[PDB]
Amino acid sequence: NDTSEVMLLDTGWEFSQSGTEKWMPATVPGTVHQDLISHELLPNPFYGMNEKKIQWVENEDWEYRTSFIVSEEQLNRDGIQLIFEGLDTYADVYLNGSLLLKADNMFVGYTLPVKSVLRKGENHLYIYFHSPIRQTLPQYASNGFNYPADNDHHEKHLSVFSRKAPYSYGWDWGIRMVTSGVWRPVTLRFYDIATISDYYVRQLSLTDENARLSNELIVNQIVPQKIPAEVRVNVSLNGTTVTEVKQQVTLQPGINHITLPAEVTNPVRWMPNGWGTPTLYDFSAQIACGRIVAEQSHRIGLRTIRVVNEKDKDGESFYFEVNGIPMFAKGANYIPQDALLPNVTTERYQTLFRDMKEANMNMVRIWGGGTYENNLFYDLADENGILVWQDFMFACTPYPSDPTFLKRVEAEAVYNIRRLRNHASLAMWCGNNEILEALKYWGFEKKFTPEVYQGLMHGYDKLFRELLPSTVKEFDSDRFYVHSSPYLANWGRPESWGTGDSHNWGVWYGKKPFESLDTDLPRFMSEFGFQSFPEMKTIAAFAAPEDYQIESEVMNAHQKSSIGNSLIRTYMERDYIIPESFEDFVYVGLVLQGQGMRHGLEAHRRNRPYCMGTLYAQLNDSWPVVSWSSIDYYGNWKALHYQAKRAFAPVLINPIQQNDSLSVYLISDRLDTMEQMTLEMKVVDFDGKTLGKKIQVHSLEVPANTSKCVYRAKLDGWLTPEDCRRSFLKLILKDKSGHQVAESVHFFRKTKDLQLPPTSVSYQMKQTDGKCELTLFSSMLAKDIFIETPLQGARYSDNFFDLLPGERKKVIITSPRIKKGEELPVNIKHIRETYK
Ligand SMILES: OC[C@H]1CN[C@H](O)[C@@H](O)[C@@H]1O
Ligand SMILES: [Br-]
Ligand SMILES: [Br-]
Ligand SMILES: [Br-]
Ligand SMILES: [Br-]
Ligand SMILES: [Br-]
Ligand SMILES: [Br-]
Ligand SMILES: [Br-]
Ligand SMILES: [Cl-]
Ligand SMILES: [Cl-]
Ligand SMILES: [Cl-]
Repeated sequence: NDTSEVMLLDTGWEFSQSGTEKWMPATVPGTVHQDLISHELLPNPFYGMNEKKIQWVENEDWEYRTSFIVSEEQLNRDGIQLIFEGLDTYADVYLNGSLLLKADNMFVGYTLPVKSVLRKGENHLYIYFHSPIRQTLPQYASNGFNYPADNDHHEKHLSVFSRKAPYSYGWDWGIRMVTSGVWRPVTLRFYDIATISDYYVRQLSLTDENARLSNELIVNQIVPQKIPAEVRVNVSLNGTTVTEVKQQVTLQPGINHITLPAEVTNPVRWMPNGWGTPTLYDFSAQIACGRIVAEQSHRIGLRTIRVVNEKDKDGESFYFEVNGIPMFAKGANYIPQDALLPNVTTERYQTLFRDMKEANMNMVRIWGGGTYENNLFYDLADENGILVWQDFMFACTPYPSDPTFLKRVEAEAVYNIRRLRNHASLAMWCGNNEILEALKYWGFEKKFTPEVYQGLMHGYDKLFRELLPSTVKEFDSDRFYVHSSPYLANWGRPESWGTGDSHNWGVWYGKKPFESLDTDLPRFMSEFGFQSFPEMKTIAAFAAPEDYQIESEVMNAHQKSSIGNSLIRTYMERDYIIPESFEDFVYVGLVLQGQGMRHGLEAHRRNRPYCMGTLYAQLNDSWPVVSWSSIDYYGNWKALHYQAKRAFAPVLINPIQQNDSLSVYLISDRLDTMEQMTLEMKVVDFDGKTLGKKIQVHSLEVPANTSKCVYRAKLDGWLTPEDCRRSFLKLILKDKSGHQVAESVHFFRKTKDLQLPPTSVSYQMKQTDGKCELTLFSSMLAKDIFIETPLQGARYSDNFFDLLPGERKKVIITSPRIKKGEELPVNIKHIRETYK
């Protein structure tokens, strides 16, 4: 780094309910809710009916205080800067009798010059958080109408007035915890001469032969004199200098703009997950005043990302081109990982990225009702090769567009754009989630006067068609912006499906069968989804045995969608026998969500290039709840996660059966063509015996980045209705020499129509520290087996798979909490067991 010193204001904090004069220890970064919980002043907010029991917190004001020492020597540094990375939300900040700041935007980092107010010895920092509810009640009263924000779970929809995480007020998968606090870190920096307020590595061009960069620095000089300095940029890879440039300047008091070109010959490109290595250069800029007074570095990925959104014969395309190659996007919508943001640990972020990488994903949407994520989130996306689609934090309701609200939004857009624009992973900006769809199709025209509706339509344009796009054009001029997701397509209107991106909620809200995903195709799927109850160990975190019915108060409850638990039963009944026990119903509901959802994922990939991506709703959960998530709050992979992994495999054999006939497609996202390939298939009954003979299709090629049909056959004359109920299709793809590159299994009937034999999955266990190895055997098919353990967060090599007749299967379960001796409890479930 440089000669500055940083003091972390992360200890010795206390908090108070205002007007009580009672102080208790606090943890910062943190939240009022966690501080109370930690003194047993709230029940577990996630347990039972306890949501209503914690609401009172949002009606109180909350105070925070800390003290720190400053030395005579520190006070003699040229400048001293206090930085709040995050204040939630209406925060009056006092230091040593000075009001430093009236903060009003959760999404903004505040940098404050404090030398002239600090004192040798003890220094006293106090922060007063006004209730976001009481702060905005007068605002609402003056408004004359209630914004149609159905996700804001209160009679008055105050959320829209505050630049605060929309989901904190509730959501259709979320608990209401309208929290407050110092949500990101506080630092004091003691420094000489200047600081680097911004360092932007702007890529000018990239070819195989050369990368041209422009290093753009904003330097804030704090002393009264003009100061000769040399600006230096070092570009290194893996600890070795690649290129180095320097510039003489004389820094003036105040802001200085410094621009140094640099080039990297024969650059090593950053590639997305599945296409190579996510190579990151180290770019370091230093200010040297004959000592390095200031330094700032960024990890930089050298790549092009173009979003192609052009009129074509099919409507309007919507796809991503990476390093000149169209890349079919495979991923999911990401939501905040906790009701209480500072509770989400480094480990939890690293684990989530591991989950995305291991599921073969190359894209995550940071959906617009959460937060602009922390720097760590983006750093991990950079180093895992995952593209980031970044919504601005507007979701599902129109918002105000008065001048002072828009000045607030402008502050947050400039802050986060400059914060995020150096990440290799950042791929596009999206003005909002679902707001134009909402304005057009959600029945507002009957909920408000014409003049108010006109006001809302004009407000939409001010923010999402003017302010936000101009801010991106200014500060991130080479990145794509689109005003809303979905921008035109609506799920109820087939005429619009060829136009940009879709949120197909035909499945779920429109009750369409999963098979509808085969015919109802988008140019890009930015949302589609299906709910499930999480597994029992998670339920046991939030419900009691008495509450084990699909619509008791508690489940209902932990159901926040406008049609809920009943829909899960409705869909289940189409394809499965509904089990009589709750635990069995939970198991099949996981299998259900997995099988139906992967059917869509497959349909989207199969239909490339018409469709160029699929991002399911949703990756993750913020609390224990029944949701569209593929990984529950405790990090347990649902069926859907293993199925998404399978559906996103770089090479996939996709058998698709419709109108009593089978097609097999070979789908590849590899960058190289596969030549001289052999598809081989056979029908095997549930006892292990082959029906007929092996079918072989030789001489197959799988070109890079294509989906292609290689086999078709009518069922009639091949299999009888009886066989379709009592066998499966095994499929394998192999190269010239017989090496297997891909396999699949196909069933010819719905699971409820299968004549599944009673059967026992036996296993042998070899348990050590951290590790559990199981070998599973069944003489007969066991359908969609779930290997269930009580260890929260335990990870599995595979799970939610069919255990084929006779064919042994190795599964490894890992967890730091696995001890040698202490045999891991294991419960193996499968479909036939769920009914008599
Ligand atoms: O109700 C399910 C989803 C519909 N689309 C929204 O963007 C998302 O936040 C919702 O959870
Ligand atoms: Br200062
Ligand atoms: Br400053
Ligand atoms: Br200047
Ligand atoms: Br990829
Ligand atoms: Br952070
Ligand atoms: Br626009
Ligand atoms: Br069929
Ligand atoms: Cl960065
Ligand atoms: Cl009105
Ligand atoms: Cl099928």
